[PDB]
Amino acid sequence: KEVRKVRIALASPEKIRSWSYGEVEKPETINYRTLKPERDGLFDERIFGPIKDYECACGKYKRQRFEGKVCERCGVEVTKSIVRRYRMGHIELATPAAHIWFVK
Amino acid sequence: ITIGIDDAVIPEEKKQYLEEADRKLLQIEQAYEMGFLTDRERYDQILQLWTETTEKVTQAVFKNFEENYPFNPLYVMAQSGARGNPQQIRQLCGLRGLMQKPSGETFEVPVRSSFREGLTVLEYFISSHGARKGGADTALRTADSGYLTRKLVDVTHE
Amino acid sequence: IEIVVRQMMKYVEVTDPGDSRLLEGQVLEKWDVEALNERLIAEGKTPVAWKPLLMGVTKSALSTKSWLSAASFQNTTHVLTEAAIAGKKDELIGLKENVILGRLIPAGTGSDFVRFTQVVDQKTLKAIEEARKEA
Amino acid sequence: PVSLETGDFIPDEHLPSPVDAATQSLLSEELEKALSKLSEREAMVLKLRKGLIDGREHTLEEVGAFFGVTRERIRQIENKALRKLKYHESRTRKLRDFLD
Amino acid sequence: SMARPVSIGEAVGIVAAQSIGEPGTQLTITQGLPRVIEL
Amino acid sequence: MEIKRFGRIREVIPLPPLTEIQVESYRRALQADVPPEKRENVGIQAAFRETFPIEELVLDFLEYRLGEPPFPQDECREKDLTYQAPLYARLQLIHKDTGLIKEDEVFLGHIPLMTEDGSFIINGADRVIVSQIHRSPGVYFTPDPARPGRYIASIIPLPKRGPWIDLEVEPNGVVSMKVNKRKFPLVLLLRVLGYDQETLARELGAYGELVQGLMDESVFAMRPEEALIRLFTLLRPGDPPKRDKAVAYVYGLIADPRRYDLGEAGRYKAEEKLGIRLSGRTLARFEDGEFKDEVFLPTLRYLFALTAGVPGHEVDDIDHLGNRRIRTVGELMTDQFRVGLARLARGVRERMLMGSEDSLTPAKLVNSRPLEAAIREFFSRSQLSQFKDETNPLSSLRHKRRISALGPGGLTRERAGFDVRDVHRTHYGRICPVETPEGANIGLITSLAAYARVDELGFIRTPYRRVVGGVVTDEVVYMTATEEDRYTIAQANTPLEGNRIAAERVVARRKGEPVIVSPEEVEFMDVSPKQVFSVNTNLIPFLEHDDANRALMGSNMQTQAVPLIRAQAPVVMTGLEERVVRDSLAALYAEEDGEVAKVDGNRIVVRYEDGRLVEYPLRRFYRSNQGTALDQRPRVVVGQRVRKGDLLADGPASENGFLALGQNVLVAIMPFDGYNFEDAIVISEELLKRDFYTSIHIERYEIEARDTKLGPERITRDIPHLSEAALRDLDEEGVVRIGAEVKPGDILVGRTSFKGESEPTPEERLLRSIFGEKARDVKDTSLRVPPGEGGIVVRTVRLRRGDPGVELKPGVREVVRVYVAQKRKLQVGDKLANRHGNKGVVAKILPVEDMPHLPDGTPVDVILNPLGVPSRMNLGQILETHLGLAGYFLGQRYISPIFDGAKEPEIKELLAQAFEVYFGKRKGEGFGVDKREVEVLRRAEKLGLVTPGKTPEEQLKELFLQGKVVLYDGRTGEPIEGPIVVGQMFIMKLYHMVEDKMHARSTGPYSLITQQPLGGKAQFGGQRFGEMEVWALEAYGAAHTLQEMLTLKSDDIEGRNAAYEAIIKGEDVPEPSVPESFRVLVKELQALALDVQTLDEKDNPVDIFEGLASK
Amino acid sequence: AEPGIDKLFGMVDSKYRLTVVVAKRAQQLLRHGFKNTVLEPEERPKMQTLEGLFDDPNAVTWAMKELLTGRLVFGENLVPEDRLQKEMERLYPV
Amino acid sequence: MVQVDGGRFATSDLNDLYRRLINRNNRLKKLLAQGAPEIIIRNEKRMLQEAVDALLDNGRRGAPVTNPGSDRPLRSLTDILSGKQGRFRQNLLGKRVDYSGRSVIVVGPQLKLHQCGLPKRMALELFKPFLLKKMEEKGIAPNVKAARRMLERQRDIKDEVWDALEEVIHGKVVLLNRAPTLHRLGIQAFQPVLVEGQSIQLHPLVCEAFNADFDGDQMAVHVPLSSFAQAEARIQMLSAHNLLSPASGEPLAKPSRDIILGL
DNA sequence: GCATCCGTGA
DNA sequence: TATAATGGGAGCTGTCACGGATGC
Ligand SMILES: [Mg+2]
Ligand SMILES: [Zn+2]
Repeated sequence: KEVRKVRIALASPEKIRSWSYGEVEKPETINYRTLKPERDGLFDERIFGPIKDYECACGKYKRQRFEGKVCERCGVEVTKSIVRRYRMGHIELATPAAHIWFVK
Repeated sequence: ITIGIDDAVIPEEKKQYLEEADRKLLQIEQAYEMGFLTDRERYDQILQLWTETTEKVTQAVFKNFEENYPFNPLYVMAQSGARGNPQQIRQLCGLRGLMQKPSGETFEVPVRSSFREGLTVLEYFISSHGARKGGADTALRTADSGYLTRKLVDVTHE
Repeated sequence: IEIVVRQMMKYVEVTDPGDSRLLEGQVLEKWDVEALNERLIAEGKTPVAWKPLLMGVTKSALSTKSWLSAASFQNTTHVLTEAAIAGKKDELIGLKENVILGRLIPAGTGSDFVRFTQVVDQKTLKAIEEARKEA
Repeated sequence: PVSLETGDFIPDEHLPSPVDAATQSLLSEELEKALSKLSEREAMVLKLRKGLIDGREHTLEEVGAFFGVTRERIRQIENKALRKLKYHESRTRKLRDFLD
Repeated sequence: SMARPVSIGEAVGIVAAQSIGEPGTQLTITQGLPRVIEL
Repeated sequence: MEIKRFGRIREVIPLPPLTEIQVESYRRALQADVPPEKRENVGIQAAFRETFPIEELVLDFLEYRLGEPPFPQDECREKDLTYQAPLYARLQLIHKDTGLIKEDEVFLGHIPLMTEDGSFIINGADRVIVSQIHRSPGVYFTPDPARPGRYIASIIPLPKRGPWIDLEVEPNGVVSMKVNKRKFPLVLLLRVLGYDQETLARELGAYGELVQGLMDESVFAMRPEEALIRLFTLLRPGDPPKRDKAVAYVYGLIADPRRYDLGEAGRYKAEEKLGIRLSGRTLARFEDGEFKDEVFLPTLRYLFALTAGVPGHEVDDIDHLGNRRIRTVGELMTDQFRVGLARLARGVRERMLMGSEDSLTPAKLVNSRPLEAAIREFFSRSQLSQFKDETNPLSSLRHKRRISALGPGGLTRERAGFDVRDVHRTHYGRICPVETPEGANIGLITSLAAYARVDELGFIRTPYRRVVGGVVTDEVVYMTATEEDRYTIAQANTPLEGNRIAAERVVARRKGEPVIVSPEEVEFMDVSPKQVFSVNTNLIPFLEHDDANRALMGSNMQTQAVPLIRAQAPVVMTGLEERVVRDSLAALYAEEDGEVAKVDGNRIVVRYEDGRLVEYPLRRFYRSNQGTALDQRPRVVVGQRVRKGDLLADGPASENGFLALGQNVLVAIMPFDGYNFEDAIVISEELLKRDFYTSIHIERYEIEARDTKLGPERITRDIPHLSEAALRDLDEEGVVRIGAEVKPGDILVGRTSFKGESEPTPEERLLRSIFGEKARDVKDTSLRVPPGEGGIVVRTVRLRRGDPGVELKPGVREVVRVYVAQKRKLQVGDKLANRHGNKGVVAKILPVEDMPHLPDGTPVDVILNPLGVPSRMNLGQILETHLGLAGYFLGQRYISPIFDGAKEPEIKELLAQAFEVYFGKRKGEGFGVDKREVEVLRRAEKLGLVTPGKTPEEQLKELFLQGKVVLYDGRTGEPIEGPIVVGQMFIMKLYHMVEDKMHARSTGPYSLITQQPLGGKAQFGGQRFGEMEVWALEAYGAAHTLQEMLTLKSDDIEGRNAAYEAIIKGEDVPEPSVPESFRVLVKELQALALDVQTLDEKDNPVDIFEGLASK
Repeated sequence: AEPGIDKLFGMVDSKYRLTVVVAKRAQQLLRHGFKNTVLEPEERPKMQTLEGLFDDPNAVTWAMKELLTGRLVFGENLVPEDRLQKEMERLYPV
Repeated sequence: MVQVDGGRFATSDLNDLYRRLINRNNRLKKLLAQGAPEIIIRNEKRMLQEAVDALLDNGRRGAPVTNPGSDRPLRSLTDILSGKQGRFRQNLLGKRVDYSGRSVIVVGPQLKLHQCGLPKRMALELFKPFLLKKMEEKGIAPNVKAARRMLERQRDIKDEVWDALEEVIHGKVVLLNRAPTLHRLGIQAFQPVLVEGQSIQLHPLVCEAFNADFDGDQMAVHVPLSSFAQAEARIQMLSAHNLLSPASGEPLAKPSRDIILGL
């Protein structure tokens, strides 16, 4: 299909969760030794996808013969790493917070 | 076609107009010292006098050029529209003219020198105010020009 | 200058709603209120009483129907919030929209008027003609 | 770490360049051109063995059981296929430039 | 530019905006550019 | 050759040291040569004295000291270190309860030392601290723009020295004071100071209606204590009004010398303006438990007096150079030092709490880190600390004399309107009206005048000769602008017989205003016209014949002059081209009298009168910041007797002690075949033949081999998959040999880096299987020559790990630098300019036979178009050309001072003397006048140039005196139809060259986030197609070109890949796809909790992420 | 200027339509390898090489000249797209 | 979070903002699970709101959150979207493009109005893929990879590739542009004429349109790829095809300076 | 009905 | 893991204009 109209609208919490591929529970980014992403972190591969194309974290499934398959060990789906520019995460707040755009 | 320093030709009329303006200036000062006219009116009369004087020496330059030296480089370039305008040529041959203070106020004394004769450090310093103000005006103008242009583009784009 | 000024006079303000859903003081495009008025007057309903409204180029550019253009101009936050609240759809009428989207602008060679033009040689044209004549 | 905004001068090493992608495409196409000079069977053996098909590299027992031959037979025809590939390569010198 | 009736599909608004804008840096007893923006 | 100087003006004083604004400032700041006990309280000393004692245990300051630099300047430049000295501070920790005293000298880190020429070396790079002009501290009174008959009193201290208090008279009648955006009745603050209604009534009562507005009963009813608490409640809402907190806050805000500092200059200005005396730099004091007033009452009195119209009270001009001062290197550095010291003091106070309260030493209590951090921050990341301009000696010399209104504690460019940018009447002799940048920075960035010098208070002073009676003394008085306005100052060119004024009427200045005055009325007189203009501006001969706007460009572009191998001083000088080479330390001179012992290319050895043998090393082919080669050549010979101050070696861009910014060429002013159309320039190939405008340029390349988790990076001669042809010029270690010629693509330094772990594609598996060759463990990272660059490698520097004297940054095993030099001939696209503001790129290089030539057979060099002259109104180049013709045939050069020049008649004389040599030679050689000369003379007399009836020689001389000659076209042989101005002009090759600026890209690196091409030549980036270019393509109506720009050529991944593949395959380019940056926009809008949906005509969602972002 | 650009501007009601026509025709010539051309061998645009005169590789020049000849028919809805593509592929294989 | 050339790490401010948010959130959840007093919980919640605000739009309310030891405000999402440097104006309404170049302009008098002098090397890089195709067509290279690896080194470049380049660019045009672009004639189409030297040669008559002179001005070259873009440039954007101002209708490219003087 | 701060833009 | 200790420190000033909401 060809793009015709472009719509913008408010996003419900349920919609935000619908976008999200997982929740980030930790402030950690990557490991200070291995340089690999921390689990439940901002760079976590379990959430936002694989760093390398069609290869999981631990490297159990390294090729395209597995696609859409989520490794049981590291928990990283095997697909094109381009998805790391795409897949959203989320953060569940203990208390609601007002969007400053609709306040100020 | 070339340009020598003699190619800027100071008219004989110049000195005459200058001396006339001098005696006129003296008359005005005399009229002021006897309390006939205020400082304002005196200043205005001096400015007007020097403006008309400037016009006269300009016309003198271009008439001398037209009649005596029709193929003169400055004259040719100005007439054909190749380069230059009457005021710049006037600055090259006749007087540089009146200059203004940073406040916009004009100095009572004009620059009697031309660029061919060369100026005096005081005259040069007096002109520098105007030059600087002009440069600043240009620089500050470009930005607003661009902003306006972009506003217009955005409103008219569809 | 008449083009720009034309874009300056683009908006009107409602003096009386009539039978419409519009409100007193509400500002909208002249085209829309004229279409609304001709739709109401053909329906046998009291038309909207409006007033010509002149606004400067900035406000007029920010007041456009396209939220992509308005957001790409200035006051991105304001524009985007009001648009998201309104659930606005950008129909990609103007140039800026299609530029941002990276599409072919609706002008020049991208104009629907000249866009669908076809070219064919007489040989192929005739061959195709004979092909369609045998069906 | 230091802030990126202090990032416009920093290249992207990850995504393949147009030149690289084009080179990989020409590589695949030239490889198919060279594999077309074999029989479909001995080409299929190499495609199954080196993982050009399905992505996995098959053992000699699997290709042999697939074609219905002995693993020695499949290894031998793999060898002769590779041999014809080497001869065709020595002749046409096509795949040398892709060796970097 | 062509001294003939304009071709359909010509982008008029941009040409207008540019036509007004380009001389702008030249605008100087005169009100000038601030007057232009004021208008 | 012979040097003939003109002008009648005798300057009684020489130009001051030009770098003194830097040198003396920093010297005064450090006081390194002053024994500690004898140090005045200023600069670093003032910082220590202001910070200490630290009260809380009591830590006090005794004295400091600066050690010797750990490394010499050259070695610092080499090793990327900073030229600096260790700073030690003797401190005694005193326990006031015990009486215990522990004294120790603590090491506070290093401070950058200034070099001899007034610059710095920071991390190996030469830098310059630009002086900053700002509003001088003090008390000012300015007209209130709202209420005409009312005024605003402003009390201004130094930057970051405390707030700006604003006294104003409100419409209700009460006097208001404004501090930190808060406004309160001044009466309260007056009551806090201990003032009573009686005292205010008697003091201010002279001015009738204001004092009643000052009267508030409720305030006078309460004692200063309750008024203090009240004021604290007004200033600090929500904070409990504890009395001690109120005292602390109010004292800290006003009376605290630590938190609040008026300038010493501010102190003086306040004392002078208000007519009072300050006990300190604070507006008030805390004495005997209470607050005592200093400033506020006199200022309030003055305000009321100015409002009332009491004579003797004036409003202040804030643009006046008496109200504006200069913060030099020493002051800025001292400020940052004071900040770091304050932070260190906070650390110390924090350390006096924790730990053992008994055993502590000054060493334990002091952490030097904040200080080091502050100073380093200043010299590294500050705006006023600028990368030094070394292009030519004059570049740096001018750079050091720069005055900026920008920087920290200064104007924003957008905060600056006409007023700040304007040339004030007080700029005379102080700030050059000519030389300022052309652009947005105009008027904000300026230059110090030649005779101008900054005083101790920070104000710029200019020299004036005392005139007593009608006699002009030789004594000079440097005056501030405020002091300058007091007298009547005659011009420098006023007629003089001996020391007496010879004119009945003289031209003078009263408060800057020009006036005609009698010799009895002359109090002072200008020293020289030179004082009006900066150094660069003073280098433009016939400056009075040039329009200011073009002279600006002349000045500015002299700075851009590239040092040439053959570089020579101008035939027409201003007389300043010697001294400039002296003050910029590039040129080498003899210390005392003596005989030269040795002369080499590397060094010069001199034996002085003392008998001591002094060896001077010469800097040879050293790369400056701009890449221009700085090199010294010996000007003397073995056994030559020299005196004190005599030239030994010539610096870069200098000829025999005179400044050489370019070459003297033979120029003809005339249009040539549209090749000089619009400022373009045509030059002779003869210039390239004799190596005129040829300059050496050095570029430095650098690479690092570090430690990786994938294994070490190695610098080696072993590079995978390379032939011997590629490795030819590399030595055993992998570094290119010295003397080799490198071109684009060549390897300067071989390097191998372990490949990132990756699974080889099935294609690679099959390929490897076919060729039977294992994939190497390492990849080729080798440093190569960037496109468009190259040359001969003149140097290599290698620093490893484990070798003595070197430690790199953590992780780095080794670092290699390669210095490559190139000899650049003049070529099409290079920029040339003269001193008068005539600039142009060379658009054509003709062979010698195509060049217009003199009848004797001498071809010209440069052909300039006359169309540049009239509109630009710079006539100085013309006169320079005429006198240059005279000087060409007379074999001599000239010195024409600024505004006292060689005038027309004298040039006519010299031109006649020249014509005798030019012609009489011919007539003696047995040659008569040419036919073409006859025709040209006919047309010339048609023009009215020569008087009809005279002999051909007389007419040719009449032409020659006009500076015009007969010129033959080299192509035709036929003469030009008229006489053309030809002569010697001084032209420079500017730093802007095509070799540097040419760039082209097909495809290359893309940005991380946006996936758009990079930018800059170094990164091999693409050209920016902006909003305006899009407007261009839109207005043209080209949709597909624009779409190509938006997609296929940028940021559309699939699109650009498919496009390149299609082009290399010969196929036409494919339909473009969605730009990646739009996807980035969508996702960045999602992070803002805004749902952005692309819809079709059916309003059904369209997925541009192709299912990858959806679960 | 392009040779006979004025007649070309005369052919169409809008210049952009001319652009579209030229571009599309050029794409036809490129895809079909110029063997679908309406030009006679002596009308073929020529290019000077070191060897000698060859065919002009530029398809746009060809398209403009072909347009000038008048042997090209342009307009809207002349023929369904797939039918045109397939018939041209039948007459001039790729 | 990416590793730069020197093995050092660089990261966006959004990461630090997110970390702030997560830390304050988790501390809030722990404070709630431990039943902290209402004061502490109030303060924590307020800090959480301050954090979310700082993330979405920084400096919008209260003091802008800065990284330690720096006065520079972190870059929030609002700061990324809006502004002159914002996503829209910087990366959307305009882009840096491929197949483009830049150099110093010089006046060719000899050029026809529709022509421009183009340096050899510049054109070799700009047309490079076409040149690879042509070189593969002729006997200069076995294939594209070989030709490109051949062009990589300058000393590996022979004289036939220049002729092939001449074959490549024949009939095609390029776009010259000078900043600032104040109207549609700030970009114009010219037939490239290969020249020795590093300078772009510009026809005199168009100088007035670009407001270009020879005092050291520079211009940018762009190469339209598709036959469509090339048609657009050759017809609509060609210099000789626009002789009149779209503004006043008067002649734009007309005799000036030297020309007027001579005539 | 009108003065009073703040917010966004080069 | 145990002497006792119980509201924080920088702001920082020579821009111009209209769109709000306040709110004098
Ligand atoms: Mg220019
Ligand atoms: Zn796994």
